[PDB]
Amino acid sequence: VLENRAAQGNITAPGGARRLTGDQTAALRNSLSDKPAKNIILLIGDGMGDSEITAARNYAEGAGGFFKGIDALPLTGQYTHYALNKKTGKPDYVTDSAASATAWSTGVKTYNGALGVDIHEKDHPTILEMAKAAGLATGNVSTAELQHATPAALVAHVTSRKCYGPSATSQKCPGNALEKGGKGSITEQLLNARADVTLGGGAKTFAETATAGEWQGKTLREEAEARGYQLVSDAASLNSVTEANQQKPLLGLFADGNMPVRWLGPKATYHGNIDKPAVTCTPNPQRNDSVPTLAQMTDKAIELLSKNEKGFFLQVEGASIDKQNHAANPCGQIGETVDLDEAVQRALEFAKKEGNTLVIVTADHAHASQIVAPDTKAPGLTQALNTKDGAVMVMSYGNSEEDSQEHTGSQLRIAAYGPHAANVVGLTDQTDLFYTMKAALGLK
Amino acid sequence: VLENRAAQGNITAPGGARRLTGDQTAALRNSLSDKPAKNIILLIGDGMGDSEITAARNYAEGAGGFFKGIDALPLTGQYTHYALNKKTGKPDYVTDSAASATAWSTGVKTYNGALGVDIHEKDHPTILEMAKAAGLATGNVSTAELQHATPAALVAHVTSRKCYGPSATSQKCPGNALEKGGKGSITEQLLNARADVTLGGGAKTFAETATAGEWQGKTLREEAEARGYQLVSDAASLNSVTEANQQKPLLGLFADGNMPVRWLGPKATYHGNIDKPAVTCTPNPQRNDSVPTLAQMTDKAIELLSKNEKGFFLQVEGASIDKQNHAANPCGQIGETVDLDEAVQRALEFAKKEGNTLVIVTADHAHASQIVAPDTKAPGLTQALNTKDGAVMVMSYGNSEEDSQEHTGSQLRIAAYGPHAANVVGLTDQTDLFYTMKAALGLK
Ligand SMILES: [Mg+2]
Ligand SMILES: [Mg+2]
Ligand SMILES: [Zn+2]
Ligand SMILES: [Zn+2]
Ligand SMILES: [Zn+2]
Ligand SMILES: [Zn+2]
Repeated sequence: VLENRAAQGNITAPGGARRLTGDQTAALRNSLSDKPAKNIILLIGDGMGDSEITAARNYAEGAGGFFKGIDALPLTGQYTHYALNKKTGKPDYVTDSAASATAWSTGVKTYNGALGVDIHEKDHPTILEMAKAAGLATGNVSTAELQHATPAALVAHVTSRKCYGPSATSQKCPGNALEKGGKGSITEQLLNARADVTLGGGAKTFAETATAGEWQGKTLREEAEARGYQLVSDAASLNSVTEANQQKPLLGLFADGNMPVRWLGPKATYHGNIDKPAVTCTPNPQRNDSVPTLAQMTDKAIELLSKNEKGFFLQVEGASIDKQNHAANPCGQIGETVDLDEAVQRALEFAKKEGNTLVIVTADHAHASQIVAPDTKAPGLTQALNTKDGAVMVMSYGNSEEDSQEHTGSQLRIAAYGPHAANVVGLTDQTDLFYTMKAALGLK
Repeated sequence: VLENRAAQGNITAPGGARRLTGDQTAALRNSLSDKPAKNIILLIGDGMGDSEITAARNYAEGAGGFFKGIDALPLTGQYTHYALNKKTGKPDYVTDSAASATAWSTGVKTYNGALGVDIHEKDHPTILEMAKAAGLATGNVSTAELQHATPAALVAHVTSRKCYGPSATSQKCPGNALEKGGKGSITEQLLNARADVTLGGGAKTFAETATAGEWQGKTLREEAEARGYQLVSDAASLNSVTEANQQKPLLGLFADGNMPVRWLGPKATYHGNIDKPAVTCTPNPQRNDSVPTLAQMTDKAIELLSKNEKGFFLQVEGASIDKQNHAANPCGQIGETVDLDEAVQRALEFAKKEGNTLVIVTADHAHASQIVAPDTKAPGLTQALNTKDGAVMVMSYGNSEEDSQEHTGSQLRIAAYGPHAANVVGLTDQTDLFYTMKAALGLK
């Protein structure tokens, strides 16, 4: 159960590549606790399967290096995340972000595109909803529009993840449409859910006006304000916040859509590893210093949520690992994994210091990227990258002739730390995670 | 630390897809043992990453199913397997089978193509040579030619894995060539290594005559016999074997090249999932009933080997998983994964009965195959398959425009059962596995 998993020394020498310093048996036996967790932090790297973890490590930390956050969770396993076909109720082997997010927040499988509803379009409570109910503080942070599938699955029950605001819901989720007797669009259900801390992007959807109810006529922003929400739009005002609770819930909207990626790099191209020079990522100049980082949001949320006595449940999402994977952009993809590692370090530090916190880091599904030989002549999109090792690493995206590269169905890594972390070991299902959290918190 | 990891019931219903029937903490705590291992069984699925495991599971057992052998190992983790560039000594992110086999059997990283030698071309003792020196019984079984990288890494030290017999060694590994005063070709070093039980294919190379030494002019097959080896070439004679030890070593040559694949199916094609109908794998009609299956060989090996009082070390390899992945043949690949699972069940059944046996199942590196959506328009080779679920699963191979799909660098699953199994949890390196075994056996 070491906290240092980096190669021991000279990787070309006997035992120099080893990551293990001694015997884990005692150490591991000592990290196995079935006492209840008081808090739970679930970090989700969108689309971050093992391939994505390995490439970012190879790049940012080197083959023999290790993520001080992502790689430091002692209890590990692999979990399945297949979705269901709506008609047949038969497995659909490659899930989308909505059906998967619904799985751990609800504990029930569903079809691709569904948020908070099973294949019968029946609503099921999310873990955030049950937490809030038991008196725990709740947080939801992401680098994507808050209406996006991952953060949304915790506060909304909609038939199509496309129903962001009143106007998309009216036409695509008419039974959820507010003016039709429904609970409302994702943004509206988010505002109703009223989690203590909610941070991310997606401010543009808040400019839509409600079509029915009490705040009908007022934009969703005005409604948030009318309801007691503190609204912050940058790093400065975020840090300024001193409390967030059911009286003064916090709401951060740091971008119209998704928050900017941290690194810039060209898009992978056909024969790019052969015809184009190896690339070295650089910071993204479009991204402002006023826009908080995932670690910053994670840290602030923990500070505000840790004030609650029953405890808290927080979910953090490094959203754009997925987005840049779809875009066949290695740099944007690696930057987002590094960004997430930071958020995991913040969490682990709190967890270790507090001692009753279960921390879980995993991904909702696998994605396109593969690490291939430098000389690979692949049919898809490729790019050579200069790693920290001073060597070249080639990444391939070859599962779509369309612009967007697709998700994949491979089981992926799930790692945990803290009370009830043993339930993540071995083969499990994405729906088991729901039960693991529900029981760790004794949230029954 | 459970044995049944299949979905609980109706996967369309809340909790119906869970694989956990309770809480693992106590169960796992109980499976954590640092007592010495008396025996070790290392099963290797060549090129069997988590993606390969998921595809074969979805196909053979259904998405909510579980491999009774492969998925029944309680302790799990992910391990790295990058090779080294021979000139620079810097990491080569995608390893080949030779460099990877060498890492776990030797404890040192090396370049691609090297067997039993570091980047300096210096020999290092293998775990089989060390067990043999300690008085333990040694077994080496594989479905590939015995001169192949995986089984060979345990008994040969050659600068190029292409140095099979006398002739190839002369031109490619002249410094190993028997005439130039070298230890010999792979086949000759295997003969000299004298493990108690050696079973696989590769009889073709045994038809070569040594160029120098006591048996020069005599075929390698005759030499084996002159040295006291029991030669068996089919199931009947194999099963006939009563004992195998240092005075009566067992040598089984079941095929000229690789042993035949279990299932038949067509090769994936460009737009195969779209232009062609879903395929259903069938048993291989050319596979002679008299050729042993990996499990039968594993079973017989364990039986002969378990007669040694000091204990034994056995390595089993499901070699064609890799080959069929290279060949872009889903059916052959899945069949070879099902094949290996059967071998794992035999291993586990024994381990559970004996109680001082460490069983480990992993792969040497990742591979090409990806599970993609049914409607995917991939630039590579694809194919639709009818699964146990009666659902369609699409497999994609898009990392090579050559005739062979390539290995990939993603970290992959390693699972263990038995004393010292805890050393497999978390992030580790392929070289740690060497140390885990050496320590488990007290083979200092
Ligand atoms: Mg997302
Ligand atoms: Mg092999
Ligand atoms: Zn996703
Ligand atoms: Zn996606
Ligand atoms: Zn291999
Ligand atoms: Zn291969």
